[PDB]
Amino acid sequence: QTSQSLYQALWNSADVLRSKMDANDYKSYLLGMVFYKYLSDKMLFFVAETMEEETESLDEALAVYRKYYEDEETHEDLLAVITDEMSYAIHPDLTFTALVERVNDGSFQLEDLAQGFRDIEQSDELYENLFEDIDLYSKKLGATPQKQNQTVAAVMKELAVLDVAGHAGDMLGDAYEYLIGQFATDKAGEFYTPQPVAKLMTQIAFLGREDKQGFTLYDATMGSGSLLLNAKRYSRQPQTVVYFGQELNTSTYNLARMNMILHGVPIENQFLHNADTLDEDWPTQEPTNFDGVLMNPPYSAKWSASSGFMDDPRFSPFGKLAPKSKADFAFLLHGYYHLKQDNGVMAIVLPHGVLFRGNAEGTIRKALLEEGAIDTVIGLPANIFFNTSIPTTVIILKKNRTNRDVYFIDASKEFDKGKNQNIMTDAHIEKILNAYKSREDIDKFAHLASFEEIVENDYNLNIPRYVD
Repeated sequence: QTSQSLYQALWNSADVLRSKMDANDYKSYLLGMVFYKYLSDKMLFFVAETMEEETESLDEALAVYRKYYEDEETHEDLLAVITDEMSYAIHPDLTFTALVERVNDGSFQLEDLAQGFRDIEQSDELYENLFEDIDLYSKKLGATPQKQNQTVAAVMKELAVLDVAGHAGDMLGDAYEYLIGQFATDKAGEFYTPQPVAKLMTQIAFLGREDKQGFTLYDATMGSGSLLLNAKRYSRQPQTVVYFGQELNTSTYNLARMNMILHGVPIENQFLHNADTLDEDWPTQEPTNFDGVLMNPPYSAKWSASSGFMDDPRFSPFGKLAPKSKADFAFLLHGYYHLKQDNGVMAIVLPHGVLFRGNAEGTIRKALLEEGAIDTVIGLPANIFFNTSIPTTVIILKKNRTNRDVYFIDASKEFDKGKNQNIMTDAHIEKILNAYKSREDIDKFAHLASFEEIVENDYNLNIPRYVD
């Protein structure tokens, strides 16, 4: 009925997996299998719809598909329409619906699902290697094949009942997002960005351009793509938003590809790259500058800081390179390098360090401030991220500003108590957004600092120096 209950049902459907392994282990099975069900259900409803024999009975849709699939007079045209529509076609017997029928017939063969995955992967480079993180024969599913088959089968049966295409509408997207978030709560690197925070960053990036078609959005440390996909709700032209994202972890990269497809992002509006954002700059081919940049880089990451980077356009303009031990600023300069000087807006959430640390970082901060790169500094409540309890900061950057002032907002107190965490509500986000739009001093909440004030603080941007 709702994304919440759809999320709950999808999560529960993996119960037979919770018994034999932890979340990090069954994560790929659940997320990948839900993804495949979506591709399969969507195709079937599409076939039935196109052949003017609309039925929300997937079993009936499969019957319709088989019928036209078997007729020489319709075979090739059917596949053409499917392929034109979604760039993939799945053999009738390999559809999730058909395999579940096998399960209930007592003839399900694990190899058929694998073949199904391959059907998709080989359909277009868009889907290649997508299911690689799934091992249907791992001992964790069971010691014997009958045990491995039985386990995967139990997941499919629970999954089979749930409606994900045809009516979930954009609910499936949110439900899938909830699943990813839930898996996030379970390391210390690239952390999941809490929805409230994602909303604030995205609303700021799109402010005044909600109707712009072809708005380009870039995240150089996208993770599961969850942050980027917030554009789907805050832009009024969601189907024309062009996404550019980069992720180093291949497994996470694949999850992001899935996330994009499940949020209905058109194939032509997806530009995802699997690589290290700091080593080789991407993209290099125009366009390289974007309307929006949203980033939540890896927490406490280190980087090369090779002397060679002082010849890199991304860092050379800023005096010194970010320290080997603190890649924070390197990620920020990389994002900034890719921000359009014409109205481009960038939001990046990082720990407070970059605001006050000295030496190299101080030098970079200073250079940034001299050209008015730092537009707004927002202090977030402590304990809102799942993998660290530290308070963080959302920094808003813009190029070519006339005013080199910095607007500080201390929102560390904007939160409600939650279950082992602090929660930010829409009202809290709205309060911050309202301050941001005004750039006005607000009692114990916000303060617009002039460049001279910044200078008298010796370029230190520690929030408490500006907001009471």
